[PDB]
Amino acid sequence: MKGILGVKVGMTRIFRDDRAVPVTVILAGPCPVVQRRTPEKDGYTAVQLGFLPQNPKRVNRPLKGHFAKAGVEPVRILREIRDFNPEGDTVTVEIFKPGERVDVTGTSKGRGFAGVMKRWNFAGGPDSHGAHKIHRHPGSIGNRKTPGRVYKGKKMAGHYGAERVTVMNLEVVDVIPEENLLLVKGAVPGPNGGLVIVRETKKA
Amino acid sequence: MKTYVPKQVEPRWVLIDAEGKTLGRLATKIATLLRGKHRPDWTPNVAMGDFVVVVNADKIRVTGKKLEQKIYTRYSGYPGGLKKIPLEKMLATHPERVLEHAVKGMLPKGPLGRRLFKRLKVYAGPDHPHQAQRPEKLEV
Amino acid sequence: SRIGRLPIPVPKGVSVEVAPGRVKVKGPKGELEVPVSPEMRVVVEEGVVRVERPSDERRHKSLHGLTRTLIANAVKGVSEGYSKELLIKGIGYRARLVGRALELTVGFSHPVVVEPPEGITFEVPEPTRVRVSGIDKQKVGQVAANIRAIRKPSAYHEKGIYYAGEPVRLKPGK
Amino acid sequence: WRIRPRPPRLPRPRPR
Amino acid sequence: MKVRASVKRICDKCKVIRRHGRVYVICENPKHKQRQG
RNA sequence: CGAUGUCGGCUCGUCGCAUCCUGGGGCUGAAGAAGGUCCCAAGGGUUGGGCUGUUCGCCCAUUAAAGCGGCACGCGAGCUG
RNA sequence: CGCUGAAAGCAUCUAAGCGGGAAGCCCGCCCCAAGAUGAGGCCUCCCACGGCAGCCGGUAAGGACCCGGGAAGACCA
Ligand SMILES: [Mg+2]
Ligand SMILES: [Mg+2]
Ligand SMILES: [Mg+2]
Ligand SMILES: [Mg+2]
Ligand SMILES: [Mg+2]
Ligand SMILES: [Mg+2]
Ligand SMILES: [Mg+2]
Ligand SMILES: [Mg+2]
Ligand SMILES: [Mg+2]
Ligand SMILES: [Mg+2]
Ligand SMILES: [Mg+2]
Ligand SMILES: [Mg+2]
Ligand SMILES: [Mg+2]
Ligand SMILES: [Mg+2]
Ligand SMILES: [Mg+2]
Ligand SMILES: [Mg+2]
Ligand SMILES: [Mg+2]
Ligand SMILES: [Mg+2]
Ligand SMILES: [Mg+2]
Ligand SMILES: [Mg+2]
Ligand SMILES: [Mg+2]
Ligand SMILES: [Mg+2]
Ligand SMILES: [Mg+2]
Ligand SMILES: [Mg+2]
Ligand SMILES: [Mg+2]
Ligand SMILES: [Mg+2]
Ligand SMILES: [Mg+2]
Ligand SMILES: [Mg+2]
Ligand SMILES: [Mg+2]
Ligand SMILES: [Mg+2]
Ligand SMILES: [Mg+2]
Ligand SMILES: [Mg+2]
Ligand SMILES: [Mg+2]
Ligand SMILES: [Mg+2]
Ligand SMILES: [Mg+2]
Ligand SMILES: [Mg+2]
Ligand SMILES: [Mg+2]
Ligand SMILES: [Mg+2]
Ligand SMILES: [Mg+2]
Ligand SMILES: [Mg+2]
Ligand SMILES: [Mg+2]
Ligand SMILES: [Mg+2]
Ligand SMILES: [Mg+2]
Ligand SMILES: [Mg+2]
Ligand SMILES: [Mg+2]
Ligand SMILES: [Mg+2]
Ligand SMILES: [Mg+2]
Ligand SMILES: [Mg+2]
Ligand SMILES: [Mg+2]
Ligand SMILES: [Mg+2]
Ligand SMILES: [Mg+2]
Ligand SMILES: [Mg+2]
Ligand SMILES: [Mg+2]
Ligand SMILES: [Mg+2]
Ligand SMILES: [Mg+2]
Ligand SMILES: [Mg+2]
Ligand SMILES: [Mg+2]
Ligand SMILES: [Mg+2]
Ligand SMILES: [Mg+2]
Ligand SMILES: [Mg+2]
Ligand SMILES: [Mg+2]
Ligand SMILES: [Mg+2]
Ligand SMILES: [Mg+2]
Ligand SMILES: [Mg+2]
Ligand SMILES: [Mg+2]
Ligand SMILES: [Mg+2]
Ligand SMILES: [Mg+2]
Ligand SMILES: [Mg+2]
Ligand SMILES: [Mg+2]
Ligand SMILES: [Mg+2]
Ligand SMILES: [Mg+2]
Ligand SMILES: [Mg+2]
Ligand SMILES: [Mg+2]
Ligand SMILES: [Mg+2]
Ligand SMILES: [Mg+2]
Ligand SMILES: [Mg+2]
Ligand SMILES: [Mg+2]
Ligand SMILES: [Mg+2]
Ligand SMILES: [Mg+2]
Ligand SMILES: [Zn+2]
Repeated sequence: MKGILGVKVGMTRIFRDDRAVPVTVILAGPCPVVQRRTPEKDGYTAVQLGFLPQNPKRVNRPLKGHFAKAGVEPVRILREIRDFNPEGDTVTVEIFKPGERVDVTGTSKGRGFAGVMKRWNFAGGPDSHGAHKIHRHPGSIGNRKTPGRVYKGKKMAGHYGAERVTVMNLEVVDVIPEENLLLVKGAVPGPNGGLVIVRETKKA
Repeated sequence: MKTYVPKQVEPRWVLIDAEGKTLGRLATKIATLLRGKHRPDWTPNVAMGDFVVVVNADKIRVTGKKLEQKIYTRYSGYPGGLKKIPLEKMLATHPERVLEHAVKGMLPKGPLGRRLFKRLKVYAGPDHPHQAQRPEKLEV
Repeated sequence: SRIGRLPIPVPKGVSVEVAPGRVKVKGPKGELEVPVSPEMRVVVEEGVVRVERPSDERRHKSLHGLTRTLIANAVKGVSEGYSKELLIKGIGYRARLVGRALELTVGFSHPVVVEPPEGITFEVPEPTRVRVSGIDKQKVGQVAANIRAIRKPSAYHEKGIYYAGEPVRLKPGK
Repeated sequence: WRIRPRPPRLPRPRPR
Repeated sequence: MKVRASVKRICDKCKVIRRHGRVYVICENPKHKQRQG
């Protein structure tokens, strides 16, 4: 179960066998192994990774001493891939090759305080026939005296997006090792320049 | 004269090998021990009892077909969040909770009550980490 | 009119030593073990093994014949063995042996391969007679039921996999 | 479903 | 299988048994097969 | 009765199962296909129209199916009227 | 629906035991989560500061205020 840290860069389409395949491009590589989680000391099995070189100025003291014990220069992000122990001490895009199949995890685009129609695909009220100031309003939220209360988890308006989202079974279309590029046919969570994670798929 | 109430006493650590004992009958004596009613100077409003260390709570035993028919339950607060898991499945995954749940419902409700629950330390398996207090082993 | 008392003929050389709740039975064709109720008593006589019951209430009466016929079948297993035959009926139907496995061609679209567990060994004389052999009576009896189940004897035609000596009862069709 | 139609117990509220 | 609160023997080959705490009527004639409920 | 706003619709659902469909079964006057009927099962699904305020009902065209009920005949400090 | 099997010399899926068997239950998938007060774990950083399990200060590593902002956002974060 292999993973890699990366940044979403932007979408395009290419042509493969006279078919148009819309891809998103992810600057994945390279990710230096900064720490290894072993059952003896930690309990599970995982690898702490690193992304984006950082100003050794910007990196504070306790962080600095951490990076150093591993031999890594300061890097902007630490994230762990679970159940992963690569042979080397640095991960590149070349742990995927075209035809594979990935799960991609990012932070979705935040829609802030979203209405009930945007957030929950509700249908609001009529826009004529006497409908009165309720065109985007949810409707009834409960019953009457029995139960006399509102179900926990009731779909109401509130913040939507800027949450973790994982998309599954995405075809690895091509890998550009030199420029550390990973191609993936489909839609990846989040904005361009957003941090993402690319693991091997859970599906089969 | 007024009834004697005691100054804060040093509590006693106590060990039980819960193996092969009946669930509710051991559960009832662990409650008495936690409440410290075995003590001549019992005072109702303070934790004065014992610390009860238990091992092999997984090897507890129970009569009837209760293994397949004793159903513990949890309510999440959400629609449909009543979950029902029988005894055997509990022992398979979280066996200390069986005896733990039993002692609990035989303890009082209120502050002191659930503070007495904290003075119980149930362990599955043959061993316990509490060698430091050196708990006196009781055959109950 | 009672089986718990009828003593168990033990041929030579069968080794029927006794343990608390176990009765080990080593024979010429292998060994088996018998879980015996701890309330019953197994006894070893000269070439005979006998079982006594501790009381005459229902459960001790029920356990009795059982923990006899159980120890019985284990003596007849390790010595002369247990078999069970399966006849196959149906025009296209046939079964063959692929090394130590059994491949049935019983009119599906695939063919079905059965894997004989530890103890069971398959054997196919004709292309329409399968034989299950093993020292365990219950285990032989499972495998045979297992295999037969794949294509149970139909109702309307003489098609399916049949138990040895299975009555061929059918029902009219039109 | 109540087969026999049920008459209102209250008037439609009017200003008093 | 017929399910009913009146399990009865139907023919002379019908047999009444109790398996898994329930009354049955097994028989070679498959119609005669019964359970109580 | 010093007020517990009352049909139907919209919206949001949630539960029961005496199950419409989907799943698993026994019996069949079950050849196959397809039905009948009883048992298990509430996980999910259960369309769009014409008429009438209508719930209901008929009808059109589909459907895997076009389930029945509880929630103050759920839901007027949410809307309609 | 069975295997083996007595009570009950036969039979019996069961009384001892072992199978097979649902979109259903438990895992498994995605998401939240140690306020899980039972408050967990690991990696790294500071470290014995001055005075009459407490107080008063100056500091350490750090943090915060303030500012430029941001597919983050009502304010807060
Ligand atoms: Mg763009
Ligand atoms: Mg190409
Ligand atoms: Mg992320
Ligand atoms: Mg965002
Ligand atoms: Mg926004
Ligand atoms: Mg949106
Ligand atoms: Mg939406
Ligand atoms: Mg929409
Ligand atoms: Mg709408
Ligand atoms: Mg609209
Ligand atoms: Mg609409
Ligand atoms: Mg108006
Ligand atoms: Mg308006
Ligand atoms: Mg309004
Ligand atoms: Mg509303
Ligand atoms: Mg209430
Ligand atoms: Mg937010
Ligand atoms: Mg999501
Ligand atoms: Mg695909
Ligand atoms: Mg006390
Ligand atoms: Mg006490
Ligand atoms: Mg009370
Ligand atoms: Mg007024
Ligand atoms: Mg039936
Ligand atoms: Mg009748
Ligand atoms: Mg019979
Ligand atoms: Mg009134
Ligand atoms: Mg009033
Ligand atoms: Mg009033
Ligand atoms: Mg009022
Ligand atoms: Mg009405
Ligand atoms: Mg039912
Ligand atoms: Mg079906
Ligand atoms: Mg059905
Ligand atoms: Mg016909
Ligand atoms: Mg048919
Ligand atoms: Mg049927
Ligand atoms: Mg359902
Ligand atoms: Mg319609
Ligand atoms: Mg018209
Ligand atoms: Mg209409
Ligand atoms: Mg109408
Ligand atoms: Mg009508
Ligand atoms: Mg159909
Ligand atoms: Mg139809
Ligand atoms: Mg209803
Ligand atoms: Mg409803
Ligand atoms: Mg009512
Ligand atoms: Mg009402
Ligand atoms: Mg109403
Ligand atoms: Mg309301
Ligand atoms: Mg209303
Ligand atoms: Mg109103
Ligand atoms: Mg209304
Ligand atoms: Mg109201
Ligand atoms: Mg009101
Ligand atoms: Mg009007
Ligand atoms: Mg008007
Ligand atoms: Mg039979
Ligand atoms: Mg027999
Ligand atoms: Mg039999
Ligand atoms: Mg049994
Ligand atoms: Mg089983
Ligand atoms: Mg079988
Ligand atoms: Mg199974
Ligand atoms: Mg499926
Ligand atoms: Mg998380
Ligand atoms: Mg914490
Ligand atoms: Mg946490
Ligand atoms: Mg708690
Ligand atoms: Mg506390
Ligand atoms: Mg604590
Ligand atoms: Mg602690
Ligand atoms: Mg912590
Ligand atoms: Mg831990
Ligand atoms: Mg802000
Ligand atoms: Mg701002
Ligand atoms: Mg402000
Ligand atoms: Mg501020
Ligand atoms: Zn009959």
